[PDB]
Amino acid sequence: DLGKKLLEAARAGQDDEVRILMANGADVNATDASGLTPLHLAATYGHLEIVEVLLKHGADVNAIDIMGSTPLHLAALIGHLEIVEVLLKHGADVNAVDTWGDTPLHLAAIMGHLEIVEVLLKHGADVNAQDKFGKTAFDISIDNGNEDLAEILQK
Amino acid sequence: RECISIHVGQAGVQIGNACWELYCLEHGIQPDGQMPSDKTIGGGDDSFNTFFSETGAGKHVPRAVFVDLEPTVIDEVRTGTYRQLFHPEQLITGKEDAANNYARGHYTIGKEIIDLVLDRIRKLADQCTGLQGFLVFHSFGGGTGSGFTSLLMERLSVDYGKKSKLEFSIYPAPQVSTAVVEPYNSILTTHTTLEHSDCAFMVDNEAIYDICRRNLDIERPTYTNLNRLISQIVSSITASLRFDGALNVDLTEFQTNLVPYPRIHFPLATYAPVISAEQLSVAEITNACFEPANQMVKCDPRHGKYMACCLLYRGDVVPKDVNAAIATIKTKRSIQFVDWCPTGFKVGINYQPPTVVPGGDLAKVQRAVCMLSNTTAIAEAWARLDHKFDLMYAKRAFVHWYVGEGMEEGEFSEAREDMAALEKDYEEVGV
Amino acid sequence: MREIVHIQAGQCGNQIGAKFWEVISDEHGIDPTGSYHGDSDLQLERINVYYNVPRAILVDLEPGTMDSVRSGPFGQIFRPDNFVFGQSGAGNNWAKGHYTEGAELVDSVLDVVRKESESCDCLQGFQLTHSLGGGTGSGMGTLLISKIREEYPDRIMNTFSVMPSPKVSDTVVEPYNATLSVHQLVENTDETYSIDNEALYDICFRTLKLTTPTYGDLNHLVSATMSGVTTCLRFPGQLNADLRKLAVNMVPFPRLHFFMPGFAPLTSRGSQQYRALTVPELTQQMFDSKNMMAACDPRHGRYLTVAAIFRGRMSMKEVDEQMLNVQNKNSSYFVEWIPNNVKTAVCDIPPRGLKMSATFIGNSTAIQELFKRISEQFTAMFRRKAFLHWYTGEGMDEMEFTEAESNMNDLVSEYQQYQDATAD
Ligand SMILES: Nc1nc2c(ncn2[C@@H]2O[C@H](COP(=O)(O)OP(=O)(O)OP(=O)(O)O)[C@@H](O)[C@H]2O)c(=O)[nH]1
Ligand SMILES: Nc1nc2c(ncn2[C@@H]2O[C@H](COP(=O)(O)OP(=O)(O)OP(=O)(O)O)[C@@H](O)[C@H]2O)c(=O)[nH]1
Ligand SMILES: [Mg+2]
Ligand SMILES: [Mg+2]
Repeated sequence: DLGKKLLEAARAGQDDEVRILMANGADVNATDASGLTPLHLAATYGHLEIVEVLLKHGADVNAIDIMGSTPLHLAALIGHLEIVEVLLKHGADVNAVDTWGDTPLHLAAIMGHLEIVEVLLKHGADVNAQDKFGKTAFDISIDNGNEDLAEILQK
Repeated sequence: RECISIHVGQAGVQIGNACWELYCLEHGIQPDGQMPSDKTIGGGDDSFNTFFSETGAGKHVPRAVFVDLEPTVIDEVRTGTYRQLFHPEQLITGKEDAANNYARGHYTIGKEIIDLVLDRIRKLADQCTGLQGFLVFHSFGGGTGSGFTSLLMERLSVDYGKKSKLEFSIYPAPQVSTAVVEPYNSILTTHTTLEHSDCAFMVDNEAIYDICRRNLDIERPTYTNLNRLISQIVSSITASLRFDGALNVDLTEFQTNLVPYPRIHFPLATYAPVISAEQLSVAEITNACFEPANQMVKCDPRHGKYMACCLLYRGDVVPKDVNAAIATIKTKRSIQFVDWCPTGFKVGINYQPPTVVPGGDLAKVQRAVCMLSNTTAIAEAWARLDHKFDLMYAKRAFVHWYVGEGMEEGEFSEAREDMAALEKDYEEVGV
Repeated sequence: MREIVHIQAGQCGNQIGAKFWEVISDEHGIDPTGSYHGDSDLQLERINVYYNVPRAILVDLEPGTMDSVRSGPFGQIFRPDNFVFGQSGAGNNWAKGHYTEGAELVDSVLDVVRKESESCDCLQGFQLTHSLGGGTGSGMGTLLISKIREEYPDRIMNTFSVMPSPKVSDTVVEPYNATLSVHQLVENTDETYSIDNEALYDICFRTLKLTTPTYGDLNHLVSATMSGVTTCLRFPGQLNADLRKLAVNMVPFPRLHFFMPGFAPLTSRGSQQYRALTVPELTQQMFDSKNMMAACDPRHGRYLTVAAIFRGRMSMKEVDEQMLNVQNKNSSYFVEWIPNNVKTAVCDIPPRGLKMSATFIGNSTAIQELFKRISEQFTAMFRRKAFLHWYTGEGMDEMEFTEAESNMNDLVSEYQQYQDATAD
């Protein structure tokens, strides 16, 4: 199965092997047991070149897994600025909400990826979006006492 | 005839130091033990020989044992002004202290040194021909002062079943407190010592502190200051034993004169006058005995009943003036006795001028007095401790330290319940 | 209670450990050779507590650390036989330090430990400096703690544990490592000084006005803290003088043994601290969030217990007055059901560069703010299961993450419980 192989290659970062797999007709939008696409995996583990290739070959930029995680959610959480930008450029839903009610802005804020926060904001990130607990990104910056984040959340 | 002093923990040891220095000064005994006045035994039947034994070399040695689960404080004793006063076998130390934990002093650490201590006490008892009993000095709040003292008191009631045991207990105050759990230790030790002690003189550290600030003008009183004052009053109490008086001439007479009720064995001590180094009549000093500011324990005897009252004078004091002063007070203030007590005061006079330690904070005075009174008002002191105990115990705060050191959690409740009953005891008397 | 065995693990543990030894050596008049050139009896009175030569043990799976240590100013004073170094480096993997490479090197360390323990007249216990965000200091550190806890059950276990912040290290697995470590710390240590990198950065950036704080700037604060909190252990005194008396005074409930350290004044490196603080000022800094080495606000919780150490020439009378003042005027911030819960010590010997200073050791319920922060990040990461195969691939199970997460949430809840607790 070339789909499982593409999943492993996108996650491991074997750019060539990804190319070869896609050369034998590998399903770019294949899913694992939890609904993760090669794009989810490449975006999680910081594989920019692989992210770009996938997007240029019919990858759903707004594919969600079983937990409603989009690639943008994951890139924002792990803090891959390059990938966040590339994703947004290919039409990523900046205000996607996963199963926990979190948006990419929530996750970037929580992990203190300030540059990414700024990028998300400039692409129309909803500062008023609340998670399950009713907390927004600004609420997070206040409860955690993060003045740097609270500053950028109001620029 | 003979009395043996046992000093337990830092408080008991350092107060012991002050007491024995004072004793040597009162009896004309030099730091190396020589006494240019006494004759070799002899000559072993003098008054002061109740407290000092005699070497064939003329050396007068304190009938005392110093015990601490840590060497630092006692090491100062064997390396100080009076290093030659004690034989080194009288100074017993371990390595690890009780860490302000009753359970360590009584159970875990204390069991490893109790036999050595009892043995060193046996040697002293062996040098005695008519041992009356023991004077035990210790703190309430210390792990060793609480735990090991209660342990030793139990074992002493076993090995020396038929003899008196008196206490000088240091009651805790926040000004000099070094442990949060001091209320725990105080209640625990009061519980397990109660049936083993015949008479106990509590010294409230806050009372002594206040008297140093007010009457000695000391801004921040140190242990040395407190101990020299405490020493002066211990001296006033034990004087009748060291000088062959007519009142409280033996340890049994203390219980007889002060404790008509075994469980209620905590006389309040009041001392006057305390004067800084910068002359009061018999009437003036006698009146000061009924001023709560001069008490060694903070309480209000106006809100209580008397079971017994002893006045211990020393100095240029005429008996006729004493009785006159008493008749005044007995008919000027409001002194209330229980209906089952004589109501009359017991008077003892020691015609020597009070002694002070050279370089001390106390003025030499022509006459002084220590009143020992059994009043129900001292129950206030217990109430305060019990309040602090109850606040922490309700949350079981710091109880795990005791459980992890050979103590059952139930021993807390049992001890507190005994204290509750002791308060009830005082309540039934003062009504 | 005399000797303490010092252990420093990982990069952070070795940096703040080195700094600790530099600072207390200067305080005790010891030079990089080990010779005493001080001018006070008080300096050598309790020199046997930390010195034999530093009673220190130096550990890292990263061999290069060795060099950075001995290339330090006081790097020559350490016994060469107390260097236990691996050949790889865990690479921010708690499991590799805990189950894999660290488990392989741990016994070598224990041998050095035991060797130091044997020649101790009266061992107090142990003192570990480390970070919780990496693989060695966190993972292998907590292993050592369990191994020592089982070999020496009757000795005190003490740690200086530094908390990861995204403002210092942007490694996303640090909340994992910290949570897994705290799970071990809550169960295996008697007392833990929470040195928050979030707080150290905030203090350097916003108070000390450093635009770009380095590790040297953070460690300046850590060192001043460390000398402050060990003052009562290193100089003759009557309060919190040993590890056990401190713990007995500081820890009312066994799990609640994480301290929020603070001190004043907050100095910069090389700066000219002029016009020293008065006793009342030092006193009031106790409730100042800006002075806390843990990113928590004391005003947001209640103090269970506090230790206050004043250093320098000052009036014990005024210190007594100011400490009473700050307590009764802020009584609701001190838990009613622990009477007289603040203990104060005054040392005549002040730290270097300063004439007077105060150090505060707080057991405050507000420390939950720290754990709440880590947990939130841990939960953010753990729910998406990122990098989990790093840990399971070393032997761990996903259940250990769940158990650790759950336990830390329990700790937070317990702090909350006693914060709301009433004496009534
Ligand atoms: N009056 C007076 N009180 C003292 C003295 N030394 C200690 N204390 C008080 O005694 C209480 C308990 O302290 P310690 O007696 O030193 O404790 P310990 O008996 O040595 O027991 P551990 O040290 O816990 O093993 C504290 O509240 C002190 O205030 C002293 O020399 N004089
Ligand atoms: N305050 C402070 N924190 C440090 C310092 N050095 C490292 N850290 C922190 O420590 C955390 C992880 O680094 P270390 O614990 O030193 O890593 P390690 O223990 O050597 O483990 P490995 O890297 O896997 O070998 C990061 O969050 C850093 O911010 C330091 O010098 N000062
Ligand atoms: Mg002691
Ligand atoms: Mg390292």
